[PDB]
Amino acid sequence: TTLTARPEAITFDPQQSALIVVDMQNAYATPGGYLDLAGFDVSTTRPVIANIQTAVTAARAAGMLIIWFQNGWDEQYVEAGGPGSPNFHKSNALKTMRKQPQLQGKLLAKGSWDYQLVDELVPQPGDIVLPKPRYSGFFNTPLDSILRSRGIRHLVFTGIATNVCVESTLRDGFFLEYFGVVLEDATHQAGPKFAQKAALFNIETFFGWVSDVETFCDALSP
Amino acid sequence: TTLTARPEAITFDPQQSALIVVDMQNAYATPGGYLDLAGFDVSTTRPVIANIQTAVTAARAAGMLIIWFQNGWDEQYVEAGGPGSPNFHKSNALKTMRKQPQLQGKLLAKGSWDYQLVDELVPQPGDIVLPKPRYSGFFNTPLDSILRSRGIRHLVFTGIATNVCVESTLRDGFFLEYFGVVLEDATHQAGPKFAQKAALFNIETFFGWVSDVETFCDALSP
Repeated sequence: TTLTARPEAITFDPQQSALIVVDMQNAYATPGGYLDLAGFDVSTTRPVIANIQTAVTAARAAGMLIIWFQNGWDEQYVEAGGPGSPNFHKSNALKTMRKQPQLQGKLLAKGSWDYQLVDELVPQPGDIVLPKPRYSGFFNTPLDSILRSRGIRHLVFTGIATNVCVESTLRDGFFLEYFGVVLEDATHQAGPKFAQKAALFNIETFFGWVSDVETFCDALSP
Repeated sequence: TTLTARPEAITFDPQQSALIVVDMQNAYATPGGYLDLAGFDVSTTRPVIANIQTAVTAARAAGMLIIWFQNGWDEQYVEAGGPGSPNFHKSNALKTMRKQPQLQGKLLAKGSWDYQLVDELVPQPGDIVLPKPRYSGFFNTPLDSILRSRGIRHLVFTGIATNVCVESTLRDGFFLEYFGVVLEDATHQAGPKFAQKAALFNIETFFGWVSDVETFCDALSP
C-alpha cells in the first residue's frame, strides 16, 4: 500500500502495520478532564475524535492491528513513581492533584472516568488495549513485543498529545526501527499551537512521516 | 545544591550528576558541515561553543562526569542501518549525500572531519566520549549502563540539536528515570527558530527542567 505523506509517499502493508490510538481518554480529550483542569486547550478535540473513529474503521477493514493506549496508574499512584522518579515531579496530572486535593486519586487513575476512553471510541475484540505508565508507549510495556510478535514494522499514529505521548512513542519506535507515520488531523497537542506544528516538523524532518486520515483511508480501500 | 530552573528550581548533587555534550561535532556546529550542507542554519553556533566551554569547565570543577556524544557511522554507513531501517530513509545526512554524491562518505563518518568534535572542544582525561548510531543517546549504547554504575540520576544537557538528539536523549532519560536538565543557551535547534522554543517548552512542561549556563555555574560555585 502506497500512502502519500510528507516528506514523501511511503509503502506499508496493513497486515504488518498497526494503527495506534494514543491516549484518547477523557483526561486528554474531554472538557473537565485532567488536561483541561491543568490549563490546556482541549476545546477543539471534537474533530480529532471523529477522524480517529474514521481511521480506526478503515484500518480495521484493511486488516491492520488496532492498538489503544491508556496512560495512567493505580489510584494511589504507586505506578507513577514516588518522589524518586522524574515522573513524580513532571506529571502535570500529579501537579494538579497536589494543588487540588479534592481531585486526589482521580486524574489518570485506572478505573476512573478520567482514565476511560472517550464515549465515542470503543475498542473491539481483537484490539489491543495497552495501559502505559509513562508518556512513551515503548517504555515499560509489552508494546515492542506485541508488535514484533506479529512482524509489525509500520505504525500509524493517532491521539493526544502530538508533542508528548504520540511523538515520544513515534521517536522511540524510530529508535526501535519502526517506521512511523502520523495522521496530523487525528492528533492534538498539549500546549500552544506551535507545539502541534513543531511535533509534525520534528516527526516529518527526522523521525517519520506525516499524512492525514483522508489520504490514509483512501489508500486502504483496495 | 539547588539549580534555579523552569518550571521550578531542582536540587541535585553534582557528584551524582553528569553533563552531556550532545554531538558538538563539525557536522552540527561548524559551517561546511552536514547540517549547514543540508540547508540548516549554523551561523549562530559560535556562542553555543563558548557557553558549552563555560559549562564544561564548571561541571568538571564541581566533579560532574563529562560525557561527550559523537554521532555518526562507519565510512560506508553500515552502522546507519540499510534500507530496512527507518534511519536509512529519514537521515538527512544520507539524504544529503544521496543528493550530492561528491559528499559520499564525508558526512557523519568516523575519520572524517565532519565527525570530529569541533576544535574548540577537547575531551580531557576523565571524560567519557561516546559514539551513538541514532539520535538518542540511550538507544544502542552503554549510556544508561554508564550512569547507573556511578549512581547518577541527574543529566545536564548541552549540544545540538535541541529538538532532536538532545531532546530525544533527555526524553529517553526521563523514561529511564533520570532527571534531565537542559541549558537552553548551550543548545542549538535544527530547523526554524520555533524548533528551539518548542523543544524547550516540551522539556520544561513534560519531561524535565530548563536552565541556562550562567545560572548553572553560580549553582556549582560552592
